[PDB]
Amino acid sequence: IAIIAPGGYVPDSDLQRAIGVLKSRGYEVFNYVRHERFAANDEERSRQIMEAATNPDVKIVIALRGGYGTTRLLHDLDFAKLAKSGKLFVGHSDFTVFEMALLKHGAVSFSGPMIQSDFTRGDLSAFTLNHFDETMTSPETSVKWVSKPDVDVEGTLWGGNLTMLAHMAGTPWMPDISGGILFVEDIHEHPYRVERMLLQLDESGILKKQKALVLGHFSEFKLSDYDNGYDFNAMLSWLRSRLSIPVVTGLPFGHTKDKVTLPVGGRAHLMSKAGKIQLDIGDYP
Amino acid sequence: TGIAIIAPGGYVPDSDLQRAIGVLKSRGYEVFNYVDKRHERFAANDEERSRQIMEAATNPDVKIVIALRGGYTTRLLHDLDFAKLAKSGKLFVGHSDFTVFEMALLKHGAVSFSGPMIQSDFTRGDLSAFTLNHFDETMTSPETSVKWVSKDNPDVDVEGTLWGGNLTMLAHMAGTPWMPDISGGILFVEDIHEHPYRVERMLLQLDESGILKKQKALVLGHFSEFKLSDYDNGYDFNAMLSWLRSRLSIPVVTGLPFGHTKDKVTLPVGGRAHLMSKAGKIQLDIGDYPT
Repeated sequence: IAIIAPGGYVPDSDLQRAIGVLKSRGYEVFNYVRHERFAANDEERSRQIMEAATNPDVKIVIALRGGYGTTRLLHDLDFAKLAKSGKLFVGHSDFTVFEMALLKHGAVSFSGPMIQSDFTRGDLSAFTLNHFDETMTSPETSVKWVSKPDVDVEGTLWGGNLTMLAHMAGTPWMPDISGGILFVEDIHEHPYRVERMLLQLDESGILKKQKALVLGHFSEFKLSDYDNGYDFNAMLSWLRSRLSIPVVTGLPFGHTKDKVTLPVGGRAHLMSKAGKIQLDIGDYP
Repeated sequence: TGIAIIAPGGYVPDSDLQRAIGVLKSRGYEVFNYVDKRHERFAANDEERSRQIMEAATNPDVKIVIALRGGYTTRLLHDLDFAKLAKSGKLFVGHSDFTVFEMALLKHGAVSFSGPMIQSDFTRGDLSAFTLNHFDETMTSPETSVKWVSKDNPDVDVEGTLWGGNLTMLAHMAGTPWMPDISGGILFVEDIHEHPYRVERMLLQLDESGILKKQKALVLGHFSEFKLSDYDNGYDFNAMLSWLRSRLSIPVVTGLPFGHTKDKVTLPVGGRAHLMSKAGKIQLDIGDYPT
């Protein structure tokens, strides 16, 4: 387990506290962790990820914080060597951009937890931590939840933070996934800002090529009387009419306490029967 | 001349609109109010808002078309006929979310104007003479020159097609067929409620997509109402601007008096701009746009 910092300033004592959480659950910890909001400069934050991908005693590379700064670390990095590194990169939020360029180079990543929140907090979630070690040590996963259409598609699983996905639009770092399953999560946004970013990927022609769209934990909004009925249900009804692909909700992944580790790059199996959803992902390192 | 009021995004209370029409009357213009139907957050449904744009562009007594609000246009890009709008000969003005409408017009070869709207430029009681006089001048004069004072800017002397608008709406256009393919132009951006890291992020999308590499110069408008903290550790607009100029290959010029501010200028999107910076003294002449 390697703890790199793509671009996040974290309190000094909380990281040392999260180290004990990693060691008390059986994991060899190797930390590679300042400049303004970032844990280092662009070249140093680029080098720490490169050196972490070369240490033989390293299997899992977990990001430190997912604020902003990983897009700066795209040209100074060699994602071709990162694909051959055989490492297990996990993370979310800003770190989603790094996992797209990996999938752009045919490398499977994991969209799961990070050290900033899922390991430094005193309100540890057994759901999040157990699903993490399960995805790391099991050849298959199964994501079942309770949902409030009939789908049964199979394709390449990919996705991540919605703001980062809208940020990847038009850039060479966006994976050209043909007929896959796309999941999205975000926080502190608005249903109209969520609909706006989803229309960017639809106008760009990405949503038309996919075979299913999954909605994750879109957390913590703020509505007013000016909305006049516009909410998450108003968008979802309008989005299911605009999009030609099915839209399934209830994915337990986002900026929440409870989250699952989603392999970005594996072969998924989305199923909607009668309110019981099930997502089986296979073939991932 | 004649003007038409359209609501491409949100709605405005009827009390404020009637006061805004009186201002356009006092300044000597014939108002044609197409705003009525009201649908949730928007002033009308997507099909009704689309029909109101096609109808105002066909009225022979209308010459200028102004947008009501700019708080979310994208929902009806396919309902509109921008080939019909480019031939309509109307002078569309607006900003904020209306930048989406102006990029598709420029994609078809139509010159629009990034300027004021009914929202907070004609409904406010603290009316701005700078905004209203610059707006009336661009509509009635073939040339507009903008001069401002901004320090630490490079000495440039470029000339190209002026285009751009809201930074969030432009980064939203990345990857979409509605993004204009301006080669060697002068791009300007502005935004509000955005931390400088959100500004650098959307600017990186325009750089990674290859848009900034083709332009001749990048002009920064007003980026107001920030919220920095101690966790920035010295990060602000200056630290972002210095990192942007080190990353970008084109010169970045700041100080453009345009944005969601009381005082703003009317910038003809699609015109022929002449950018000149003389170590603090910056001048922007604009031409080749319909009057």
